[PDB]
Amino acid sequence: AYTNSFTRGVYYPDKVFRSSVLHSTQDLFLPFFSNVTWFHAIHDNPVLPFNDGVYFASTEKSNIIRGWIFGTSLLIVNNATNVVIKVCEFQFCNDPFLGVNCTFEYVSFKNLREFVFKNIDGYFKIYSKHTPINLVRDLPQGFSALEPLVDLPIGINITRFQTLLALHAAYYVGYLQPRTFLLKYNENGTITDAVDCALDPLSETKCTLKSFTVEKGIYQTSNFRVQPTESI
Amino acid sequence: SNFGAISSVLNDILSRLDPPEAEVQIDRLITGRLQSLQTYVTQQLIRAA
Amino acid sequence: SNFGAISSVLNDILSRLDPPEAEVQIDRLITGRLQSLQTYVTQQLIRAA
Amino acid sequence: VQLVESGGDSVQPGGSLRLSCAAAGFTFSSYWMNWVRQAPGKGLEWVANIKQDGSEKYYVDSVKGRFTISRDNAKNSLYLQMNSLRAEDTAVYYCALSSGYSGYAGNYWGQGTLVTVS
Amino acid sequence: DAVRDPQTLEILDITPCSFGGVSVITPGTNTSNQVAVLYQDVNCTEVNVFQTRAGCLIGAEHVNNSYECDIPIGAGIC
Amino acid sequence: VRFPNITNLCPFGEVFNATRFASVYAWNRKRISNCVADYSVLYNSASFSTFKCYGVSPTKLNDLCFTNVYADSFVIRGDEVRQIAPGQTGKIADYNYKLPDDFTGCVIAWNSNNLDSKGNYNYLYRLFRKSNLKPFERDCNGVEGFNCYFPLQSYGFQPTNVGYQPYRVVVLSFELLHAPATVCGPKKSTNLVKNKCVNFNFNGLTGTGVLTESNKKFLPFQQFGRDIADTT
Amino acid sequence: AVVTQEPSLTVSPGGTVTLTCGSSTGAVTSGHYPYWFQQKPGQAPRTLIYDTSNKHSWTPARFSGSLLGGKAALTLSGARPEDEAEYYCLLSYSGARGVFGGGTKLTVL
Ligand SMILES: *[C@@H]1O[C@H](CO)[C@@H](O)[C@H](O)[C@H]1NC(C)=O
Ligand SMILES: *[C@@H]1O[C@H](CO)[C@@H](O)[C@H](O)[C@H]1NC(C)=O
Ligand SMILES: *[C@@H]1O[C@H](CO)[C@@H](O)[C@H](O)[C@H]1NC(C)=O
Ligand SMILES: *[C@@H]1O[C@H](CO)[C@@H](O)[C@H](O)[C@H]1NC(C)=O
Ligand SMILES: *[C@@H]1O[C@H](CO)[C@@H](O)[C@H](O)[C@H]1NC(C)=O
Ligand SMILES: *[C@@H]1O[C@H](CO)[C@@H](O)[C@H](O)[C@H]1NC(C)=O
Ligand SMILES: *[C@@H]1O[C@H](CO)[C@@H](O)[C@H](O)[C@H]1NC(C)=O
Ligand SMILES: *[C@@H]1O[C@H](CO)[C@@H](O)[C@H](O)[C@H]1NC(C)=O
Ligand SMILES: *[C@@H]1O[C@H](CO)[C@@H](O)[C@H](O)[C@H]1NC(C)=O
Ligand SMILES: *[C@@H]1O[C@H](CO)[C@@H](O)[C@H](O)[C@H]1NC(C)=O
Repeated sequence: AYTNSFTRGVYYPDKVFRSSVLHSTQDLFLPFFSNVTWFHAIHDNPVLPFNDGVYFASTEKSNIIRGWIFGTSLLIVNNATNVVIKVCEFQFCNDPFLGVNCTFEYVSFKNLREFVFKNIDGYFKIYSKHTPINLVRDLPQGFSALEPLVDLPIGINITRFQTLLALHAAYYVGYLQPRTFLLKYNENGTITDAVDCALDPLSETKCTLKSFTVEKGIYQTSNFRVQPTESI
Repeated sequence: SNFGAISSVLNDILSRLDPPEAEVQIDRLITGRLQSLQTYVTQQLIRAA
Repeated sequence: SNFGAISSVLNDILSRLDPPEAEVQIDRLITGRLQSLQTYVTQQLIRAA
Repeated sequence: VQLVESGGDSVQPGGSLRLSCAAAGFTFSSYWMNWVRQAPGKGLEWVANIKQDGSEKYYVDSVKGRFTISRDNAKNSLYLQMNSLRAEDTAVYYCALSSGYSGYAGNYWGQGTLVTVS
Repeated sequence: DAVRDPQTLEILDITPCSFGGVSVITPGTNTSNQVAVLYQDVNCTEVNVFQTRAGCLIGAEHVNNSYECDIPIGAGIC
Repeated sequence: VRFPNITNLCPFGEVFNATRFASVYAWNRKRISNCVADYSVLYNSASFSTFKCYGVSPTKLNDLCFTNVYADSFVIRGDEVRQIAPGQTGKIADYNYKLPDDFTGCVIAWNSNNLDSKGNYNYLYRLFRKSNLKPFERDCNGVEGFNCYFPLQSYGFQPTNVGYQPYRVVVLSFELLHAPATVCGPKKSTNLVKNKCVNFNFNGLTGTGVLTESNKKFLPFQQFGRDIADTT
Repeated sequence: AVVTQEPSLTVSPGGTVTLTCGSSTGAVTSGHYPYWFQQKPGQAPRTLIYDTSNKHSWTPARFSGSLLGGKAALTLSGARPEDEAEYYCLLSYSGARGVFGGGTKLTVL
């Protein structure tokens, strides 16, 4: 099962305040209208690729989704009211779940919880957003940017990850790409819109002109090049 | 723009490097920024015509 | 033209030097070639007038 | 990597005894399989070997014509059979795995099986 | 420009891989988000397709009726 | 001049005067945060064989401050000192300790011939690997033998060995991105004066201008805002 | 098929050791692909050095599979009580018919 990610998967690219401006940046973002795998927890916690970074989102009614495993190890678990983070050689089950050499340790549908997980030069960077929803069938359509919270100096070569569910709640997994986005910051420094510069030719024009409105006419935006298919 | 400099911000170069190294980074910004002014002015002169 | 670079051919710089040195040689070609485009365009703008 | 040898027992001189070694934790048919024996109170004596695919066998001259090596690559094991076993040949026989350049000498060693002749 | 193959001494011309500018033809976004794309100075090969002298135009319908020029493409085509 | 009023001192003594340094193949990464970093001690100390900065000048480290500082602590052979630098290659640079070629910070090292040497074979380096390491990474079917080599090799460090003497090296990696600073130098802050032209310094960020009250909604993680020119 | 060794060596704790081995003919070179083994009482021989100078992962790095003047050797940079063992050398010849030396007993004073 797959769904339409629409315009989800944008986050504040850095820690600088900007307002009333259209800012162009390149980072690992979820491509607009990409295909995100749709998982269910009714009457589904497989090992997934991490690739170059993961977009994760979930919709909750009972707080079933509580954590993640990352590695080829990083373990993040939210058990009731307290978040626990470890990079210990934890003994995992053949099928890990929760019930209803440590180099780092830390201890602290109605609900949409969006996350971004990326690993750059050993740093595991986490962004997130929590917003209320009123929808059971699928991911709600709309736009909001996610904020950075945690950045762990783990040094772990993460290639795969697995989610953790509490057993006696759907979730979505996408992948980030080095896309260029034009981000629209309103008067309060909130990103309210965005253009995925590689989505389609109109988006390319919007990014080229640094505007969300394109006047009537013909615009040169790029250069077509035939790529090599093999080396000789 | 950096123009090859470690930073586009002049104060950040000065606050981080001693003169023997800071001057090199500054020269890069000066050259790049002068090219920008020359470009701007040339365009303004042609446009003015 | 070399513009001070070891070679006018960009691929020959890249195939011979590692980045810490290749970048210097490339910067020389970029600066020289940008000066050429700026000269060309300026002349085209004046000629266009 | 484990080498498990057995077959050592109390036997009579003039008879024969078949010793064996089982490979575990590694591929049998990629390495040479050695036998070394040690009489109590004495140093080590090279006894015999066999090439990875069984096409060639090697013996110390002192056991030549008496000792035979065969193997079964589907059982990951080899057998050393010694005929005309001498009363003087009281020694612990060890299985050793040769993963070196020439295959003539073992790197991994088993525990040894004791052969006593009386 | 060309090389002599080092193993077989025959001469091969080198023609850099087809490339060209890409332009987007659009009515204002106040009216429509539909666009047509022009691949400039290329054939309709490597890239509702209309081949024009200016390049390969994709997404625009070719109409026999002429009209006053609106968004110009080139070589007599608008 | 304004810095966060931190009274904690940075535990550099626990890095430089540590009982033991880790092996180069498994180097330690200590996080330095929420403290006052006096770098004049490390710079003025004559005990160091080298103090080479690739990022900033070593005497500016007291005026400048950082979002974080990481101390990478390990033992190497004296001739391997040259490999710990951006742009370098070699057995250590490629298989044990790789720096970014854009590395910002300082590499500090000294002889431990009169401290660690014995032969002292407790320090391992990677002799064999299939590929090179990523920056800041921390890295024949069961039968070793010819062309089946054990990946680690010890250093025979003896008091009788200069290129073969052991050296203790600490690499200070500085994250200086314009974000909240946690590791700042021994600088006394003063009062802030509004609506007048002043020469200001905020966490190492300097300039001249008038400071006034504002209604800009900076997010909890945003320390600085920027103009079109990328100026503050 | 003759290989000889020094019957025994004694070393003070922390001192060096030079265990030696060689053939009665020619000279020991890498072409003999020399092996050295360590045997403690009640244990099977454990190879420390193979193919002249390659050291095994289970061998303390204090041991070194060097060659001397046409002879094989197993040296130590500083012996410890844990090293009390009989050591054996093995050389190859015209083929895979290796010959062991008499054994060299190493003890710690
Ligand atoms: C998602 O995958 C389905 C096939 O399962 C495909 O039909 C659909 O077009 C894809 N959607 C996107 C946006 O890639
Ligand atoms: C990360 O692990 C994969 C195996 O899952 C391996 O192929 C890859 O080379 C490793 N990355 C690095 C930098 O070693
Ligand atoms: C969460 O689990 C940890 C064990 O890692 C435990 O110490 C902690 O008390 C638990 N918290 C809650 C709220 O259950
Ligand atoms: C911890 O690392 C050491 C090597 O320094 C290793 O021997 C040990 O088995 C590791 N422990 C675990 C639980 O993996
Ligand atoms: C900024 O926040 C205020 C509430 O303090 C709100 O009234 C205003 O509309 C917001 N501005 C924007 C552009 O959303
Ligand atoms: C442009 O859009 C506005 C609505 O925002 C509409 O009132 C106006 O008539 C439109 N103009 C044209 C030419 O379509
Ligand atoms: C495109 O290629 C065809 C041959 O396949 C040729 O007949 C045609 O004229 C070419 N058109 C252009 C614009 O080059
Ligand atoms: C124009 O009319 C001719 C018939 O005279 C027809 O063959 C051709 O396909 C038409 N072209 C278009 C674009 O309608
Ligand atoms: C600075 O000191 C004040 C007390 O005068 C205190 O309330 C504030 O939290 C301190 N700020 C920081 C960053 O430590
Ligand atoms: C390390 O110890 C020496 C005394 O031998 C002292 O002078 C030096 O300041 C200490 N280093 C640090 C970072 O505290």
